[PDB]
Amino acid sequence: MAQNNENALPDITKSITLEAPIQKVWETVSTSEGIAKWFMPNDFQLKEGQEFHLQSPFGPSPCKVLAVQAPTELSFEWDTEGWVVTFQLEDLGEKTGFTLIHSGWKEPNEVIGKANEKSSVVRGKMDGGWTGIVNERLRKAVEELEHHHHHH
Repeated sequence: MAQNNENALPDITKSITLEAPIQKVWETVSTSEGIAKWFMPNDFQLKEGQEFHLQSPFGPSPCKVLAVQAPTELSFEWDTEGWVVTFQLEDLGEKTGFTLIHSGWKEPNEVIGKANEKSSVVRGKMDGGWTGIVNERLRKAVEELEHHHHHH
């Protein structure tokens, strides 16, 4: 717990190899449905810069894409706290290596702020959260879509 001080969600790297082709993972992390993860489907549009970020949205602001790279890299900013996530696609044979990158951008606070008031716990929760979420949720969205699966 000594490492956790001044977090607000810093750089978190995760990598998980999906049993799907690179094109299927790409649509899974570049379509409205896949990005929503079926957890509250938003009508997210893949734009190489949907909105630009300068100030911290005090007024209700949605998720905005920073830059979208052609079936290789994806970067978007979700202003709920300011979670900027970047996905990367590694070309493998028979499978695709998905690389998750999490970086929080807003005012560098020690805690995220409003979503949950704690830093160390939120960090630990994000570790376990992201690992489980990106693992099976991407894997399911690339192999199928949804039916009946309990996710945390």
